[PDB]
Amino acid sequence: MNNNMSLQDAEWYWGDISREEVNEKLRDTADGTFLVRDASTKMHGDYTLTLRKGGNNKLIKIFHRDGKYGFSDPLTFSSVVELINHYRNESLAQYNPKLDVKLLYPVSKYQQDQVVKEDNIEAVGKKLHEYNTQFQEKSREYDRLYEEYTRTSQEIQMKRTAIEAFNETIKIFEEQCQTQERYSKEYIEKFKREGNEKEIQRIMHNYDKLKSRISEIIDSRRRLEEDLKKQAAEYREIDKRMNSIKPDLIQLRKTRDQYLMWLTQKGVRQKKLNEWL
Amino acid sequence: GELWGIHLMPPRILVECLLPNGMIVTLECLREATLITIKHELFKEARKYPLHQLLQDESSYIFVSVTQEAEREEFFDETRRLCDLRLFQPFLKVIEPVGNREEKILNREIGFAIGMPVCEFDMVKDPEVQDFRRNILNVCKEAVDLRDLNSPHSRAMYVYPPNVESSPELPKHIYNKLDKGQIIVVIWVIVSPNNDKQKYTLKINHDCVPEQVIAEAIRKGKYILKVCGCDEYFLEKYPLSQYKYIRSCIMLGRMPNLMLMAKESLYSQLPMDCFTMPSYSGETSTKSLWVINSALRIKILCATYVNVNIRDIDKIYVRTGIYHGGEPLCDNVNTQRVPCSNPRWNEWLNYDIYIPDLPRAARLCLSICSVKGAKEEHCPLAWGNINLFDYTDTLVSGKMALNLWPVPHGLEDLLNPIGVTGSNPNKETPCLELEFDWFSSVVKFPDMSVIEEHANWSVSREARLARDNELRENDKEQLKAISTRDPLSEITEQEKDFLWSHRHYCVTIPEILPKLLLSVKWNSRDEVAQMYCLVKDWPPIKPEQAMELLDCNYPDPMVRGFAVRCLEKYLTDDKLSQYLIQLVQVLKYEQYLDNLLVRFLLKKALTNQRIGHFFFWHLKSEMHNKTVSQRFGLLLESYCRACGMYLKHLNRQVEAMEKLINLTDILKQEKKDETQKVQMKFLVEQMRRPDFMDALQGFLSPLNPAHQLGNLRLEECRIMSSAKRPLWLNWENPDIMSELLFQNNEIIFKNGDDLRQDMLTLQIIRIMENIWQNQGLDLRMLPYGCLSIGDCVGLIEVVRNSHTIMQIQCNSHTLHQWLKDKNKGEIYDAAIDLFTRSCAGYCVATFILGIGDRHNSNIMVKDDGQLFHIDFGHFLDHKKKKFGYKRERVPFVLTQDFLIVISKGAQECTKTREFERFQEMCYKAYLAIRQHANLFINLFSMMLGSGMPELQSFDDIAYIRKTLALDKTEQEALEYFMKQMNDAHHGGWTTKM
Ligand SMILES: Oc1cc(NCc2ccc(F)cc2)cc(-c2nc(N3CCOCC3)c3sccc3n2)c1
Repeated sequence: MNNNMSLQDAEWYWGDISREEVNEKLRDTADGTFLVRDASTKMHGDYTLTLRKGGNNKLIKIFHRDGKYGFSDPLTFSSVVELINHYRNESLAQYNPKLDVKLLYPVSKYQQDQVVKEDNIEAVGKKLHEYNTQFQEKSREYDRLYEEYTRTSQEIQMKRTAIEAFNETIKIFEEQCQTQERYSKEYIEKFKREGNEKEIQRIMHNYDKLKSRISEIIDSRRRLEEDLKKQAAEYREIDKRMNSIKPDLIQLRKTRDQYLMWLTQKGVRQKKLNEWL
Repeated sequence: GELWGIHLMPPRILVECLLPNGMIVTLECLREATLITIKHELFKEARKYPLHQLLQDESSYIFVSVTQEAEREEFFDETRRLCDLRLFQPFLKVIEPVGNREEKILNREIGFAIGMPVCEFDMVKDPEVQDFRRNILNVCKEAVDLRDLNSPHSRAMYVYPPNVESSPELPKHIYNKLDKGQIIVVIWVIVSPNNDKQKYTLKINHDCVPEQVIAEAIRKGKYILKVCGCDEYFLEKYPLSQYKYIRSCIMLGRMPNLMLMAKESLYSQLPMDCFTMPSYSGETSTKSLWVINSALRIKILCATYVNVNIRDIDKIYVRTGIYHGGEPLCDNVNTQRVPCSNPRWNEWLNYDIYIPDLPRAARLCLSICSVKGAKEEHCPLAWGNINLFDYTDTLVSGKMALNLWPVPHGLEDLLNPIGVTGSNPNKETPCLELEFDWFSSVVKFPDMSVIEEHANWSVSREARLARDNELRENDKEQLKAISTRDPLSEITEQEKDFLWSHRHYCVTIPEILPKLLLSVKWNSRDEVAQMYCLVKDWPPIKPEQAMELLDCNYPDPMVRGFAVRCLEKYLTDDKLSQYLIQLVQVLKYEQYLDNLLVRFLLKKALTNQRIGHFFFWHLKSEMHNKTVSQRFGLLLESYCRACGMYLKHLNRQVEAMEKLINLTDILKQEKKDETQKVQMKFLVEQMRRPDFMDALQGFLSPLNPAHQLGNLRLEECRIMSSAKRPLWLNWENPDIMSELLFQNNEIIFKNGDDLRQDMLTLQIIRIMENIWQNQGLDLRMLPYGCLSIGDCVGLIEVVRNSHTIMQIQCNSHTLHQWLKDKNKGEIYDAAIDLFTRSCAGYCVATFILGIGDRHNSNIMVKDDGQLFHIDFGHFLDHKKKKFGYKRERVPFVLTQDFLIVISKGAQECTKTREFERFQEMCYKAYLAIRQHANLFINLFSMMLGSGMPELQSFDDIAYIRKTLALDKTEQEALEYFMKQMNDAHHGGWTTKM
């Protein structure tokens, strides 16, 4: 029943898919997660067993010679199904002590068949068009939020420097008050005597004009801090909106990929796929 | 803008002048006025206000104010007008100057070049940054002593280096264009102040030395040959054909025009620059790493906040992992799942790895991830990476806070191990608190002598071993078969065990090193210690192969150190300039600021001004990016301090681009609803002004520093049709022999769009061309100049006499009719030959790279017949997503319009001799790039950390593997290529039948 099953009908056999297509399916998957594909037509060997171990993909070539399969000479297995199902029930420590792990979780080519239960091709072809439009809607929605996210991040950084630029200006304008307060005390005290109030009238007018400008510059820096808190809240708000769309973008992509993967089977014509997409 | 909130202040404005007596004098200014003009008007009016007697004369004081970047800049250069000061607000404080005046002017000029103040580096606490600044000056002084050794010839070699090819040998088809191996060359000589020109036509061998060319010219020590048009000299004693100008003239079929000029005249013109060293130039218990008998464990304390909507997200958690480059050294460990309201954990995460088995380049990669019939989507919120060992080989210990970065656009991976290490400088940011173990005060990684000691001990327990057993023929063939695999073709576990088993025999085939390194258990000090010894005395390999070992999958210091020493020995300044884009981006993968690669690049940048020019601009373009601002800024500070007189030339370029940024910002923001005509009036009015005329005239082109940009042809300058407002600019060539090469230099400035993708695509096209010319195929590509200089800011070279397809068409035969008129006479055959050869290279090049779909506006044709492409907006089929195709599309589909031109007006254009001859050129060209597939994969792998959406992961680079068909046989790859052209052409592309 198990070992008498054909290699085509086996769930873990994927045929002539690329190593990239294997990397996609085994990305962020548990240990012992595996599948089988055809070997590279450049290289020796018939099939390639890719399995997870320590968060890494482990490529193991399955060779053939005179009705027997295996990883190295001597080739002891009757078929590839016998080789896999053996290491589904037993560790690969037998072959190599390095990778002590079993073939626990087969990545099925009937995985999409579980999700897309609808049999008809035209019905599934219509849902692909619907799922793709929902995906493209949220994709354009995400791009518009990211355009704001960058523009907001830039303007915050422009403001953040301008706050420090205001503070240096205020230090210089307060140093100017120290420059006045230092050299004015000696000259005003010499001129408070001798009855020359005309001198103090001009100096104290100039001192008030300096303090008037300090009040305005401190107000401008105070007003900028409100725009910073306002625009920083927008950055946080936009980042919340994007992080809500992020998981929807993954699921809408992954679901649509499975609907596309289902129509890759049963030889659906490329012309029909592009019209739906 | 030149003032905060504004762009330019219209002349009539008030400025608050702050005097040292205490007074605050308001003053009416103009926008044009200089400092000594304003200081005359200030101290004129100063006598009215009180406390005048204690004020000194104007000459003793100097103006001071706050700049746009919050720096207290002192304006020593008083000729600088008010709008060029870059003030924050209109105020000016006068004081008596102090300190080293020569240092303060240099520091502001370096600060203007970098795009941030030098004082910001002084306020950095991190000792790695201050050690870099001090220690990198060793390279700077070593660089200037190299170029001042054989003075003043070596002085001239720095400023005007010989722009030459790598190999002096010509290809056969290049040599056959010459008359019996001789080129006809003209040497011009200026007569006098009267400015009349007289030519001396020569006929000499292609392999002559510039000295021998001067010896022949005197018939028709003292003199040197300059290229007419450019500021490019043939100083070094290379063969004449080896220079790029002369090599181009042979292919183009033009007369090479040289200028006889005195060696004493150029040597006197050189600066004789200076390099001043700047002003910044209980006992610990040290335990060894391999003594610690403990597994690695890291406590995640808490995360301060994260921008999550409590309603939409189910849970959040902290994903972590120990990584050696891209490869995880052990299983990735997660924290417990907690609510979004209170991010707090406090748990020791146990990693299955022994602390001694941690390799030297081991890194803690981590992120905060959100979670959403028992199904759930995981998404990264923020990410951050920490080097487990610091720059002084010390293991991290105790508490530390890591401010996490925003996730890049398109990255769906939970961790980002490819990205930069270190905390985010922005602290208003998600901050993950974590705690490492504390065993002693300092835990060090062992020395090389200790590693050799363990390496000999390791192999002793395993069962002179290189020559003990004999290497069989079956094994010797397998080592060659494994080396032929491309970088991303993953080696199998049988091959890993085989490569390691025969690690001592692998030295005989030294190009297998990257395969051998992937076979090493990097989570095992036994195997790493043994590899370290092999790497130490490994045979050196060709530079193009060594560039593989500088990507993100080879983070080990010894492996990288080997790779850099291969470049020091065998990388020519031609090929360094060729691959400079990728080598600069590789610095992002480096763990530490100080490394062997940055010292190599900085030395070559300071001993070659052509390399130093682009080295500055490739770094300066990414200074906005806070992931690399500090690294690239510190590196630019090293260059700008030591590059000498070229800093003054770079500031004129930097100031020119910033003014072009200011105007285009106004057009995009303020003049958004105005018509293009009214915008042109505004543009011309602002460009007419004297501050713009001084800045945008008399400076070197950033696309090529040999090109001098003279006066603006301001009437012929235009704004382009795009929404981003590109400027079609036009400069005079101020060189005295301009008409022989080119009179006007046209550059398209651009502020809205990203040109890194076109810059890369055009670099690859240049390399693709260079492979074909060396191999024998004369396929003339046109990799026009394109340089990115900022955040979506770049320049594009204008090709003269170039027209789009839609211009010629607006009937299938119209394109062939136009080309026949422009090349009427007996030169028709050369035009069709050039068109057909150009079509072939671009048909193959676009298919491999997978550029955006070619329409009639994207395709362009020249008068001579050379077809070429423009606007490589995206590549590697980046729009495979946003859609669901696994198919490899054909961008440049040759329609009836193009096939008629190849076939020379035949009805059955697809069934002629010319089309079959055209087909064979594409096949030879396709297989030529397939044989050099490693080079391109390596070049793309070095760009993964750049930040381009098109190159984020190895999944994106794998498109060129599918189009080149590297997993398949050479013959299967050719049959694949034939089928892809057939599907796109709907049967028109004839099968091998
Ligand atoms: O490397 C590139 C990228 C992009 N894309 C951006 C763009 C989009 C719309 C637009 F109108 C102008 C530029 C455009 C060009 C590009 N180059 C041009 N060239 C002029 C001839 O010499 C080569 C460069 C022209 S002539 C009319 C348009 C145009 N666009 C080159």
